[PDB]
Amino acid sequence: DIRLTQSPSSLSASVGDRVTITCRASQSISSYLNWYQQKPGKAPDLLIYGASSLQSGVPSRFSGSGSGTDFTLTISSLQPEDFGNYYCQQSFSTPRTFGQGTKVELKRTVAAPSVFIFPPSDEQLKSGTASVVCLLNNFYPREAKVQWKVDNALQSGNSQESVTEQDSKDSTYSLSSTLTLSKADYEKHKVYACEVTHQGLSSPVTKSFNR
Amino acid sequence: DIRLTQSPSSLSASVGDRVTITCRASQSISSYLNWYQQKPGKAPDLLIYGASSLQSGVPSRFSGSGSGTDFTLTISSLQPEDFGNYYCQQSFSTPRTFGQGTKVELKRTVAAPSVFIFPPSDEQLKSGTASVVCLLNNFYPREAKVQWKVDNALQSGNSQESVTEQDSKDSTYSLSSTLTLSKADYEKHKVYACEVTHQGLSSPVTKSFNR
Amino acid sequence: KPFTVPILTVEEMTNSRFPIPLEKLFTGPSGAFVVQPQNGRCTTDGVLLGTTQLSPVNICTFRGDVTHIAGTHNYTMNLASQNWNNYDPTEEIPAPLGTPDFVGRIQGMLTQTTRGDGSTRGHKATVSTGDVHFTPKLGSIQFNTDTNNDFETGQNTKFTPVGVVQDGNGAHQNEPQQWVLPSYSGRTGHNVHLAPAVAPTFPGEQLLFFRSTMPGCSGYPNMNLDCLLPQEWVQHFYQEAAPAQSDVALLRFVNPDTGRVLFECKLHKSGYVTVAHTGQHDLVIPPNGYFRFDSWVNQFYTLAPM
Amino acid sequence: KPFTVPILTVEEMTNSRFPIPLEKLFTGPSGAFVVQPQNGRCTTDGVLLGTTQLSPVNICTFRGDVTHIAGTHNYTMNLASQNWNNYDPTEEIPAPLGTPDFVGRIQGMLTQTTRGDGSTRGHKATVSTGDVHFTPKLGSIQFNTDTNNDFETGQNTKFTPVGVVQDGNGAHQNEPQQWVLPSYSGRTGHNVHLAPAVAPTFPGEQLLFFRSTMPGCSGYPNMNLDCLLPQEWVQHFYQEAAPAQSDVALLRFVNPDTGRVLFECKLHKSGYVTVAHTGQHDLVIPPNGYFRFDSWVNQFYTLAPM
Amino acid sequence: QVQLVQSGGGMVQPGGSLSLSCAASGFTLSNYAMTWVRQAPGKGLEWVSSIGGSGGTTYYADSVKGRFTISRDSSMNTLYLQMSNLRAGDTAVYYCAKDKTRTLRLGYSGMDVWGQGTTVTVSSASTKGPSVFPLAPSSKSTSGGTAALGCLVKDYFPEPVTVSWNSGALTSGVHTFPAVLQSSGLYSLSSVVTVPSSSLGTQTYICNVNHKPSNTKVDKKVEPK
Amino acid sequence: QVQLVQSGGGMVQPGGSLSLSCAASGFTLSNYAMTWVRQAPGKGLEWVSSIGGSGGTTYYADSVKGRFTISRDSSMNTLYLQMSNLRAGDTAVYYCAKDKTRTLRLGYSGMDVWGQGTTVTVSSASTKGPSVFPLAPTAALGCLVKDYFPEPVTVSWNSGALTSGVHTFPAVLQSSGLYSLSSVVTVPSSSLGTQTYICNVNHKPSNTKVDKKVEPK
Repeated sequence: DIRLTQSPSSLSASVGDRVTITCRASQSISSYLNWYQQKPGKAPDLLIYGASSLQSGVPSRFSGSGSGTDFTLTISSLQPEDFGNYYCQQSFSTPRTFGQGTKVELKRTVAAPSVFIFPPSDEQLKSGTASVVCLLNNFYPREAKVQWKVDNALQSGNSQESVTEQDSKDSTYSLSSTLTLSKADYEKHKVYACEVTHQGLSSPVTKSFNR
Repeated sequence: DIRLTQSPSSLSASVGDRVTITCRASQSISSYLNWYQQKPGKAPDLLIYGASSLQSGVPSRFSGSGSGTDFTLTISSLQPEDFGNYYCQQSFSTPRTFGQGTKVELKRTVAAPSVFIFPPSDEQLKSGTASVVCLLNNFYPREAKVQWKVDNALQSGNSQESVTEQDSKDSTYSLSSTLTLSKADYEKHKVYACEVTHQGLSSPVTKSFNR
Repeated sequence: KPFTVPILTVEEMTNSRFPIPLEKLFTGPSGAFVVQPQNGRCTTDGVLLGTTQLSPVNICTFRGDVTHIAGTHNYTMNLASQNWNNYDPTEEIPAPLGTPDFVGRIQGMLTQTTRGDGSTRGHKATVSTGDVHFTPKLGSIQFNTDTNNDFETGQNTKFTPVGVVQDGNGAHQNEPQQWVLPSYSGRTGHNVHLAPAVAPTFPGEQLLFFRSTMPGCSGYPNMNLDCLLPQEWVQHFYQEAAPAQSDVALLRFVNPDTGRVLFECKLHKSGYVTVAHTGQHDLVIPPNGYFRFDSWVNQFYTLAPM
Repeated sequence: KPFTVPILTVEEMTNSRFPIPLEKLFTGPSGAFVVQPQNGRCTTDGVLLGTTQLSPVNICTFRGDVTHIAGTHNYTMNLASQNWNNYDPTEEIPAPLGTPDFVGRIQGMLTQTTRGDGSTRGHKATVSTGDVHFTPKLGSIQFNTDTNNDFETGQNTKFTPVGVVQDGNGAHQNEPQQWVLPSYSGRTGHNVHLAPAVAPTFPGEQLLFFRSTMPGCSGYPNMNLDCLLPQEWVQHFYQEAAPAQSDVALLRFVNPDTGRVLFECKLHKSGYVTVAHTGQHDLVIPPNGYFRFDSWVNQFYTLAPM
Repeated sequence: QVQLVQSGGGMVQPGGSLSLSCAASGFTLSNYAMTWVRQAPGKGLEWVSSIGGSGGTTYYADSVKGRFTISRDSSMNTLYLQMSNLRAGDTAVYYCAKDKTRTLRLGYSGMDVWGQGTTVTVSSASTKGPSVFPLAPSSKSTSGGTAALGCLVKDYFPEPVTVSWNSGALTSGVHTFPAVLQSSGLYSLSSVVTVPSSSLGTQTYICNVNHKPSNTKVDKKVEPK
Repeated sequence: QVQLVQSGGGMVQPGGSLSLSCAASGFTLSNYAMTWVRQAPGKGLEWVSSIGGSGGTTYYADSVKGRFTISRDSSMNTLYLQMSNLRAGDTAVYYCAKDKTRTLRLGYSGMDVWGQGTTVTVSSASTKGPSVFPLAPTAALGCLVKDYFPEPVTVSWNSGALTSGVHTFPAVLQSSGLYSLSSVVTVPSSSLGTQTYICNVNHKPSNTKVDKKVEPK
C-alpha cells in the first residue's frame, strides 16, 4: 500500500492568488501521479496526469510538477470556479491509492446575509409536526450565529442547520436553520423569531412572525 | 544447490547381468537429469540426456527413466567395456551439480597373476637409492597380497603399490609393488623376494633374485 | 522463473510457416498422413527446431544472385545468407532457416537492385518446391518468371512470397501439399536434422492447428495452412526459455471479459498442442479470447472435452 | 516489474514500417525534416501510438473488395479490417492500423479468391500513397494493376506489399519520401490523432535509426527506411508494459562474448532512441551484439560519446 | 461524445448482494482499463477494483477481495460490478472510470472519463418515502425584485433524493440544501428557488421529488397564501 | 568431426593467476552454452562456470565467484577461463564442455562434447624433472619414471609403434612429496635383441624427453 499525503488538508485564498498543493508518497511512484478536482455531488475531473501533463479542456492556470516521492499541484491564478476538493492519485502500482484530499475555498469581500423566515405549512400541521425555517442567503464569510426565540425563549436542541457548498460563481454561502416542534407546542406560542449575527451586520437582525 | 545422491556408491556384476543405478534429487528437477560414464584418465561421455533419451552413438543396452526426484540408469546386458565411473547430473538449476559417482566393475572367472621381479638399475644406485619392483600381471579378482622379504625379513612401511583400473576387455587388473631402499641398505643384503598370495594360486608364489 | 504464453488473440498472431496472420483454430484426425513441419518448431524451454528462425518476414524468402537458363523463362538462384554473406551447407540444419516446409508452387516477386547505379527491377516468379531444382540445402534453387532478359547476374536478388498456385486442368485443391516435406537436397540425398514428426499418443486426443488461409494467385489451390505454434509463441519461448516442470503444460482458452474458460488443451514440451476431441472441427471462439498457462500436469492428464 | 528489451541482434529484428528485416543502425541530424512516423510507435510502458499494431506481416497490407475503373487498369478498393469486417472510420486513429506512413509508390500483388468456387487470381499492382485517391481514413484507396477485366466485384481481395518504385524520369532517389506523411483523408481534411513528431532535445544528441533497405521494383527509388523502434520492441513493450521509473532508459549495446560495451544510448519513454554523436554515421557493430537495459536515468543524462 | 452511464445500486441489508452496471458510449470499453472508485459519505476517494484492457485480468482492494467481482460484456459494451456479503463499510457512492490510454492489461495513466455515480446503501433500516411540504413565498421571503420559495422534503430514508422544479424547466436559482440527519434517524432537506416577484401571480411553481428507494414521486405546487 | 582442443596448463603458487583456452572445431562455439567442469585428484566432478549461447550471460560457482572469469571469442571460435587468486582447492583437471542444444542463454540439455582436459596445479613448490631407469628382463620389461612433480607424465613405447599389452601405472605420492610410476610391457621371450625397446617418457612441466632403451644382460 503506497500512502499519499497531501498538504495542506484545507486552504482559503483570494481570486488571482497562487495556490500550491503538495503530495508526498511513501515510496517512489516515478511520474505516475494524477490530480483530480471534485465538486460536491459530482464525479471527479482529471486535471493533471503523469505529474505534469495538462488534461484537455482544463485551463492553463493548472500545472503540476515533481517525480519520485514529491509532487505539486499549482493554480497560478485562483478562480471562483476552482472551489472544491482536490485529490492526488498514484497509478504506479496496485492497489491504486488516493491522497486524503484538500479542501480549497475562496476568500472575498464581506457580504451580509438576506434573512427570510418561513412558517410551517397548514399541510404539515395536520401530520402533527411543525417545521419553522430560517434562510440565510448569499453571504460571506461562512461563520454565522442563528438563534431561535419562541416567545422570547432561546431554543436549544430542536434546530438543525445546513450550509450550502461555496458558490462557484460568487463564492458566497447559504444556510438554512430548521426549528422543529410538535403541533401542540407550535400552537401554544405566538411569536417565532430568528436572530442572525454576521460580520456583514452592524447589529444582530431579527426576522419574525405571529402565528 | 540441488544435491544429487546416487546409489550404490559402487557395484560389481558379471557380463550379461542387468545393472541398475538410481539417482535421488534434493528437490524436483523435472526431466533435466543426464548420465555420463567416465573411463580413467578420459573426459566423461554423455549416455542419457533428458532422463530417458539415448545419446547418439551410445549402445542400445543403456536406458534411463524417472522424473522429478528419482531417476534410474539401467544397463540391460553388462559388457566388459562398460567398466568405469558413472555420474548423474542435473541441468535444471544453477548451480549445475553432479552425483558422487558410481564405480562399476566387472566380474569374471578367476585368473592367477603372472609375477615378475625387477632389480634396481645401475644408474639408480648412483643416486643413493634403489627401487625393487614386483609386477603382478593380468589377474582377477583385484584382491591380492604382496609381501616383501629381504633375507627372510618381512618388510613394512617402505613399499608402495599401485593398481591399474580394471582393463575393459579381459576385465583383469595389474599390480606393481615398489620396494624403496637406500643404496647402503640394498647392497647390505643379498636375497630379494616377492611373495604373492592370490585366490587364483593354490600356494603363495615367490619371485626372487640374488644381488 | 515462471513459464508463460503471450497474451495475444489468434487473429493478432502470425502463422509460422508463411508470412501471413493466423485466422482460426482447427482440430482433426491426422493418422492418414505425417505431420512434420520444419518451420514453427520450438520447445517450450526455448530450443529452436527444424528450419525455424525468429523473424516472420523471412519465412519462404530467398536472397542471392540469379542466372538465366537458356531457352526458358527460368532463373537459377545461388543462395546467400539473410545478410548477403556466403551460405554454408555444412551447418547441421535441414536447409537455410525459413525455407518452405511444404511441397507446392509458391508465387511471389523477384526484385533486384543494381549495385552500381541503383537501378531496380521486379517480376512475378514462382518456385516449385516439389521439383528437382529445389535444392536449398545445397545452396541453389530455380525460379520460373515472367521475364527472359531483364534480370542481371552478380546482383542482389530477393524473392518475396505472396501466395500459392494450382493448375485448373487438374483436380481442384490438389496442390499445394502442406504436410509433404520437400527434399531439401533434391535427389542427391535424404533430408537431415529434421524436427521430429508429431502425433497424439494419448487416447481421445487430436492435434490443435493454428490455421491461416494462404492467398491464391492462379487456379484452385488448397489454401489451408496449419502450424503447430504461432510465430509469436516461438519468439517468446526462445527469449524466455523457462524450464519445463513436466512434459505437458495445461493451457486454458479464456474470455478476458469474464475469465470464463472455453476449452483446455495440452502444450507439449516439444512444442505442439493437443485437444480432447474426435473428428474435424472448426473451433468457434470469441475474437478477444487467448491462451493462458495455468499449470504443469502429468503426461497422462486427461483433458476435458473441448 | 522490471523493464527489459528483448535479447535480439539487429539483423534478427524486423522493421516496424515495412515487413522486412532490419539491417543496420544509423544516426544523423534530422533538422531539415519532420520525423513523424506513425508505424513503430509505442511507449516503453506499453501504449501503442499512431497507426502501430502488433503484426509485422500486416504492415502496408490492404484487404477489401474492388471495383474496376472504366477504361483504365485501375481498381478502387473499399477497405476492410484484417478479419474482413467493415472498416470503421470513426475510430480515433489516423488511419487503419498498419497503413503506410510515407509518401511513395508501393508495389506488390493483388490476390483474389472467388468464394463460390474457390477460383483464384493474382496480379502485380501499385498503390500511390501521395495520390489524391489514397484515402484510407475514408476507407478507400486505388491500385494500378496489370489487368483490366480479371478482378471480380464483391470478392475478398488482398494486397501484399513487396517493394517501392520510382519514375526514372525524375531525379534519382526522389521517391519515396520516408519522412513525409501521406494525407490519410486525401483532400477532404487534415490528418488526425497522429503520434507526435520526435527530435533530440538534449544538445549533442541525435536520433538513432533502425535501418532497412526496401526492395526496389522499378526505376531508381530511395530504398532507405528508418524506424524509431524495431517491431519486436513494440511487441515486447506491449506485452510487458513495465513501469518507467524515469522518462529515459539507459541502454548499453553489448558484445555477448565478453560483456564489453560498444556504446550506450537513451531509450525515451515515449518510444525512440538517441545517441551522443554529431554528423551522419553508419554504426559499425559486431553481428552478435544487442541492446541491454541497465538503469533508468535522469532525463538530462549525458551519454558517453558514441 | 464519450460517455459512461451507470445503473443499478439501491439499498440492501447487511450480507445481501447488489449489481452495478456502467454502459459506455463513444468508445469501445474492452480496449481501455476500467476502474471502480467509491466514496463513503463525507469521506475521500477509495479504489475498489479495476479490469485491464483487451487482455483483461482483474484487480481488487483487500477490503473487497472475494466479495466483489468486476467483469464486462463486449457485446453490450458494458462494465459490471457484482457485490456480495455487503457490509456497512461498503455504503458509498460508486463511480466507474476509464483510463486515458489503451493497454493490454492494467496501465499507468489517469482516469479521464467518469460515470455520474451510483448510490449504494447497506443498512438494516427500512425504507421511508419523504413528506413534501411547500415553503410559500411571502413578504417575509422577498428581497429586491426577487422572492424566495421552496419545498421541505422531510422524513425519508435513505439518501439520496432528487429535486427538480417545474419538471426540470426551471434550473436557474435553485439551492437544494444538503440533507441533515434528524434525531429520528431520518433525513430531511430543503429546496429553495429564487424567482422574480412579478412572476408570482402568473407563473406556477412545482417541485418534483423523486425517491427511488421507495418508488415515491411527489409533485407539489408552491403558492403564496 | 566435432571436437574441443584445450590448452593452457601449468602450475602457480597461491594468489597467482592462470589462463585456460578451449579451441573448437566443427561447430560455432558462440551458438552453444559452454561450461567449465573440474575434477580434483581422485574426486568427483564439479561445475565451475558456464556461458550462455548466442546471447551470452555468465554463471559461476559460489566457490569461484569474483575470482574466475569465463568468456569467449567468436572471431577465433575459442572459449576462455581466466583464473586469478588461486588456492589449493582449485587444483584439479579442468574440462570444457558443450551443451547439446542451441539456446539464447543457458539451457537445460546435457553436455555432449568434451575437451581432453587440462591439468591445473596450485602449489608453492617448484618443478622437478623425472629420472628414468630401465626395468630389464612370456617376457617382461619396463621403465621406472621416478622423481617428478607435478603430474602428468606421458609414456609411450617406441613412440607408439608398439603399445600392445602395455601397462602404465597410476602415479604414487612418495613420502618425499614427489610422484613416481612404472610402465611395463609384455613381449615374447624371443623378441630377441632385435626389437629395440625405447620408452618415450614426457614431463612438460619442465620440458623433458627421455629416449631410454631397455637392454637385458
